[PDB]
Amino acid sequence: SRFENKLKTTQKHQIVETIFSKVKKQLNSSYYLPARENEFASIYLSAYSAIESDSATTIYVAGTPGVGKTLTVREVVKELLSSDFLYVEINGLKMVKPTDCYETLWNKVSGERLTWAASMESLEFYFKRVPKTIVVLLDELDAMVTKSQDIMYNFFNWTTYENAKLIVIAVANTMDLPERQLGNKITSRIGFTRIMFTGYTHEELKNIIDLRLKGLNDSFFYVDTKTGNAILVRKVRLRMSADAIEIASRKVASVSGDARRALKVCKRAAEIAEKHYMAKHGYGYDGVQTVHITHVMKALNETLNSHVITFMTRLSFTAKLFIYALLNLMKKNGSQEQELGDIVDEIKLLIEVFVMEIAKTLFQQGSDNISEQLRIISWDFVLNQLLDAGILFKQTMKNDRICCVKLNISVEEAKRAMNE
Amino acid sequence: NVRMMLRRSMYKLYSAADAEEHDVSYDLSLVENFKRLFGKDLAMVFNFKDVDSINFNTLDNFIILLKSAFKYDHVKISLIFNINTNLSNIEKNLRQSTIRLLKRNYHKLDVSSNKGF
Amino acid sequence: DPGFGSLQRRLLQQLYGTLPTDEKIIFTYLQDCQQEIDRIIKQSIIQKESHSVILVGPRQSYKTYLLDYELSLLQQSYKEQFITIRLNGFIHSEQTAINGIATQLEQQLQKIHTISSGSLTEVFEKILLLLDSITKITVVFIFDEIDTFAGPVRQTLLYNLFDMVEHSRVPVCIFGCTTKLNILEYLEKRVKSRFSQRVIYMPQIQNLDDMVDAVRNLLTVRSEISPWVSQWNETLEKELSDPRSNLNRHIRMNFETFRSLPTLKNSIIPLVATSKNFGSLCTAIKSCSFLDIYNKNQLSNNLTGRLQSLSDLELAILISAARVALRAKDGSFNFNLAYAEYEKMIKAINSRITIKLWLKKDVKNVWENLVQLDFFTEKSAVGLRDNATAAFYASNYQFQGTMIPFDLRSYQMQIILQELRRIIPKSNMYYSWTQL
Amino acid sequence: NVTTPEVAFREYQTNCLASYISADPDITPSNLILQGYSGTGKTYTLKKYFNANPNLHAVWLEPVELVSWKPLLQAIARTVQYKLKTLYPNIPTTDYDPLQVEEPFLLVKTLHNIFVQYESLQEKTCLFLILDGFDSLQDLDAALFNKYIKLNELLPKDSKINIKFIYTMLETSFLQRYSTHCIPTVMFPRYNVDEVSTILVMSRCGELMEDSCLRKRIIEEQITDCTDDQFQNVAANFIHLIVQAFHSYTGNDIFALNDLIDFKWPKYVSRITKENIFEPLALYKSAIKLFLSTDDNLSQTYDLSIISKYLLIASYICSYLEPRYDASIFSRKNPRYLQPSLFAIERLLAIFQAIFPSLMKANIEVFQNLSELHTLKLIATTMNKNIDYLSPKVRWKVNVPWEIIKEISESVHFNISDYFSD
Amino acid sequence: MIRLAEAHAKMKLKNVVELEDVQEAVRLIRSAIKKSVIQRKLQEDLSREIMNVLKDQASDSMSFNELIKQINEHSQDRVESSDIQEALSRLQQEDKVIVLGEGVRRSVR
Ligand SMILES: Nc1ncnc2c1ncn2[C@@H]1O[C@H](COP(=O)(O)OP(=O)(O)OP(O)(O)=S)[C@@H](O)[C@H]1O
Ligand SMILES: Nc1ncnc2c1ncn2[C@@H]1O[C@H](COP(=O)(O)OP(=O)(O)OP(O)(O)=S)[C@@H](O)[C@H]1O
Ligand SMILES: Nc1ncnc2c1ncn2[C@@H]1O[C@H](COP(=O)(O)OP(=O)(O)OP(O)(O)=S)[C@@H](O)[C@H]1O
Ligand SMILES: [Mg+2]
Ligand SMILES: [Mg+2]
Repeated sequence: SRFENKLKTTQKHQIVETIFSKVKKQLNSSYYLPARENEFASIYLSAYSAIESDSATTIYVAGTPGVGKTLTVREVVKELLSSDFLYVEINGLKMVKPTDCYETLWNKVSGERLTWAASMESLEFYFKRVPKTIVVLLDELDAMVTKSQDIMYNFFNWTTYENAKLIVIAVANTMDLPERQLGNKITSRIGFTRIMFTGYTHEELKNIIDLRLKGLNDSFFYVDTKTGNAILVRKVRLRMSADAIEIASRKVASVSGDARRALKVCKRAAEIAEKHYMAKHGYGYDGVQTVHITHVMKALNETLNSHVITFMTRLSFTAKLFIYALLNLMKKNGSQEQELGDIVDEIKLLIEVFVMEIAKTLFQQGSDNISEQLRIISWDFVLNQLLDAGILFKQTMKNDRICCVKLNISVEEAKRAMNE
Repeated sequence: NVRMMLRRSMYKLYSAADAEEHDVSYDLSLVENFKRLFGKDLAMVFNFKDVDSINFNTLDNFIILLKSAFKYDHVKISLIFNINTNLSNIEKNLRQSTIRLLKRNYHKLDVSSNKGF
Repeated sequence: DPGFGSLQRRLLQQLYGTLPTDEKIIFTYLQDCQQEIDRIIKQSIIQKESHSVILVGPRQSYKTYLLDYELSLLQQSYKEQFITIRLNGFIHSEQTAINGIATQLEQQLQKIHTISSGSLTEVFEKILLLLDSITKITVVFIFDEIDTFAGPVRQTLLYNLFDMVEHSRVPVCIFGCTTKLNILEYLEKRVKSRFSQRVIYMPQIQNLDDMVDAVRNLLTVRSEISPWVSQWNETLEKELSDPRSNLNRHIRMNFETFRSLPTLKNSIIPLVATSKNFGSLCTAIKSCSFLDIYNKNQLSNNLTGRLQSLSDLELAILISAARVALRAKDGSFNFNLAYAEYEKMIKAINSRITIKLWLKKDVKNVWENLVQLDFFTEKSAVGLRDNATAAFYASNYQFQGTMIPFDLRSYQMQIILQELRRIIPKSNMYYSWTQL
Repeated sequence: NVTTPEVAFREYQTNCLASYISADPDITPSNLILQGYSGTGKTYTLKKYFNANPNLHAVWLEPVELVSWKPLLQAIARTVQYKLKTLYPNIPTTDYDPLQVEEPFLLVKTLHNIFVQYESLQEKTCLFLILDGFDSLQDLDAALFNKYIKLNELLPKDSKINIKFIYTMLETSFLQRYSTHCIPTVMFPRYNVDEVSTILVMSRCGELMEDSCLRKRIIEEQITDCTDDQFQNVAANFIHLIVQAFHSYTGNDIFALNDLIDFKWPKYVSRITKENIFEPLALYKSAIKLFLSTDDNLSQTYDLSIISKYLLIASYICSYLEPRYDASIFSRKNPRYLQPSLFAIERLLAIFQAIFPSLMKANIEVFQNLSELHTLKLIATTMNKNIDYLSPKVRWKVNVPWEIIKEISESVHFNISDYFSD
Repeated sequence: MIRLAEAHAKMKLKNVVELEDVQEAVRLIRSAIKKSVIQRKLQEDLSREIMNVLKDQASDSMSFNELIKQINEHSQDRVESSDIQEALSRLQQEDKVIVLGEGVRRSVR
């Protein structure tokens, strides 16, 4: 509003719009929908009736994140501006305290700042007195349910008044939410509409990608060979191999069916070809191009593959000495949780069961003057280093002997990474 | 605790300080600036009413906090230990490093309603 | 000469990295990792990218050193082009960090050329509307310990900045730095779907040769300042090229236990400031005997020098204290069981031969230091709470162990009996009592 | 380059603190750990550096005279603007409220407000903050010490004045929680038996030759014109013997030696002669009585009445006794060391009616002395001290050791050692 | 064990007991009642130490028995020779040393 005038600055020194820059502009998650096409009507025809008849209803939609329920209901109200209402995005997680949404509503009727207490008095005074038109989105309803359900009873008791000019639209995480957190007295007020949103399917996941790739798929750029700048000296083209786009779809629809996850794995795979193109020619920052299948093979795996195995073999010696002692106790006792003094008891014993040049160094950094150490060198350090790494876990006790230690990653992969 | 034993006690003298004086923080900050906050110097006295019911490590940690006030030279401290009985019990409970702090100028005055009838 | 002292001026600030940003030296075993960071960060400002990342690696791993190095590398040429907002998860809670952002915003505006005023959620929707919305100012976020924001209960602040990736016309970039490795499972579902999933692991010194190559680039001065420099540079590598040299020998120890450069980097700072002439310094890195004294002092009072620095009685109490501790199943022991044991032990030295057996009323004064030398612990005593409100819940709780007297607080053991035999020399008379 | 001082036994440690501290901020490391137990003179050897270095500027804070972190932030912000007033008095200032801060954001919010008006200075000056006693803060936890480490980096790094820290703490188990931050540490060792005596003689000659208790005893006895060196010898003969007859009792302390001297000194003064000033060995043989006793304890026959005395003697019976055995062995038809068991009500009067000399039936005064004994904290509740009256589940227990029971048994002629049988 | 050592001396037609004969005897009583990371570290420091003592002198032409009597006599008792054989085979695979027969052990050029 105000400060966007101050967020603008002047000197913009000719940023290089490369080949893959114009992809990521439309591969931004912003800018009719193919997948939830008919269900857009099922909201809207449920909404169009109450709007043009001055009533008060409730609409309940659920689903996993990434399915458009943040998006679709925005497309409902957007066309409605063409044809009497006040649009508010009452987000649950964007409220600091749960009562703070009450302040917004009384702010968004006349423009007054009153307390959560004093708002809902005048809100209740609004909802049963006004002679005769308010659209409210109650997003992410896991946030506003937590304390004692006294907030959630209000947001549906206002719907019961026949003289209440309000239209509520609830969007939750799960359909189960008025059956495993709320009471039945709320569950009578929630209704039984319950519009379910499933995942996306992999065919439609192809049909959502090309909507971003509408005017740019297999099109042509105008490029100078000196700076790598592309314009919608050569006239090059860039093509997208649709089969790699398909194998992006057949995984994301399989695991999650998430519309952000499908776009972003294409977005991550796009910039892999960006740096390899910049590696071969070096246009910096101041015949026919493509994106291979081998890009989305890596980037999809790049969502999966770890490093704690590679972290463990790149740790210190006494780190790998520590874990090898720790699995030795877990196969000695079979109790998966060993006392800390017994580990210090073991690393002593695992010496005497090159080793002497180790055992000299393992308890003192040379130095005859200051040798004879009980516990090993930097034993507090590696145990602190294994703690904040998340591999280990150690309960809090002022005794430094009988404080228990519990593993936090799978002990077999600890056994397996130890073998290297 | 150590905390509210300090905080209520600084509050209790502070209103007693303004009433004779004719915003601030309730801790030892007032103790050094009492020469500047109220003009004349300070000699406080501590009527510990029922001393054997208190967890003594709180009392032992309390008196070390009062030991830090000994470097300002415009304040004088005096402690009154109203025990019920059993002085030998009291030298058992405290830390021995603080008994040597206590044993500088002690006075074992007896106050009993029944003293030789 | 001051030219030797001028070399001390150069070498010290090289060991701290406080040079001007043109000559800050990155070690070779991570040059790839800064460039992919650079490819992230410089196309976020210049090419107006809006993508996030999480830095992950252990402590003291140049992570905060890498990021402001990029900023200083971009502060020289892209001055007004961006502003930075830096948040620590340590210094900021969940709710004051909103006031942390808004107050750090407005002070940039006077540097680039009504926001913090209001309630905490009043200013919250303000920075929502100021961010979601010639060229546009880009904003770089610097987050230290982002894992503590990733708690179980609310996770609000993560959810807003990650949605600012999706919708805002203002180009942003988020930089999470942490050390909890599996950071991605710590997030819930609805926040991770906002996340662009790209994390980058920080490298470690994977070969012995790597940090040897690092310390060479660390200590060598390349710019001409002192007459001593050309002499000083060849003395460094001659110690480093020889695998039998002591500096090369002691670096191998640092590769073994720590395998972390700023630990070794710490050791050199007194070693190069303790010299007063040029020739003494060259002998110091030739001898490296100061590193022995240094590792002596770092070791001198953790547990062993605690034990060596006690008198005859303090040993004799503790030696008895473990011989009681071996008998019970949990190992706990009272003060009366110690004293009784102590007396019995005493009743053996005179009969086998003149040693002042002390009273009851005095051992308490010795017993006081032994518990605050941490050679004993209380039986069920959680020592340090993790955060503030868990410690405040332990302060109001009146305790029962003080309500039993001093001589019956069931003290347990920190240093076990069998380990005492290895440290106590046989010349001491109580050596027959270490073993049972 | 710096002007180092010189002290008695910190010859290595003076070098490192001269190493890790310079007036230049770039050479100065950010955070620092001075570690050692109480009894090493770290507050001594730190200030002893600072008096020899008037070029730098030190702001001295004291956590032990505070109680919490919320005033500790108020302690910092009040003092730097207090100090910078007394360092650059020409610089104008919008003085802020140090009472206003209570949260760790607000410090770096206010230090962003403080340092910006001081930007016009001529060179990068450092400013050393000193915290003394960080472990004995009485509301400490895990996530406070790291909270003060990163305070430097939240500051703007390009300001003309740079704030850096030095932390004084003890209890080296605490430092082992934070070794992974790898901040530079200078450990301070404990002492040995000679250097305790060597420190103590050069620190206590300035009072024990100038005390009036000597100066009275000078003119009271026939004063031979003994030298100050002759006063120095008897002082040195005192110190070299008092550490010899007490070192096993005190350990390697300095504070616990600094007061035991000031208890046994005038009692030593009275037992000197005119002649034993030249005769030190026989002087110890005449003043022997104090050198084998502690004299730190400033055994009561207890005040309580007769029926309350038998009320105590029945309460000690359930120390090692249990309800499975007591009703058999006390019919009308060893845990001397161990911690006491738990009572209930009316088991007292079960044993009290038995062991009293039908001769008694009225129990009003017997109920009187119970809560009399509760105020004496000799028998206390297991639970909180509130609802113990109405018989809910409340368990009771003694808190008196065996010897005071043993004297009070014979004080009422009652025999107790028969009924304790291992 | 002295009766065990004299029975070791009873076999193989010996009238005087020998120093090697008790070694096996003890192995006996230690076995009658009964690739690690520390073994990898042992092989690593043994490879580092053998590279330093094989490259410090000028005359690289030196066999295995002279190597055994020159690196184990300045310290205490015998380390496992099969681990030294495995370390030299590891260096054979990494082309650090060349075997070239049982009479001379030389490094790479
Ligand atoms: N059918 C679609 N057509 C075009 N763009 C889409 C479609 N579905 C999702 N998107 C895009 O992907 C983003 C995903 O956000 P949404 O799925 O609307 O949020 P969501 O499903 O509610 O997940 P939340 O908000 O965390 S519960 C949208 O903001 C759009 O930018
Ligand atoms: N102002 C600074 N200039 C240059 N180097 C610095 C500065 N502050 C810290 N360092 C270096 O930072 C390194 C420590 O790594 P850091 O990234 O700062 O800490 P980290 O553990 O890696 O991440 P943090 O700080 O714990 S969130 C050391 O090598 C320091 O020399
Ligand atoms: N080298 C020395 N020369 C002279 N006096 C010394 C020396 N070292 C220590 N002292 C004395 O030792 C005393 C101990 O002072 P402190 O600094 O309080 O001891 P401490 O170990 O710091 O315990 P604290 O106060 O709890 S940190 C000082 O007051 C000095 O008088
Ligand atoms: Mg909604
Ligand atoms: Mg001190």
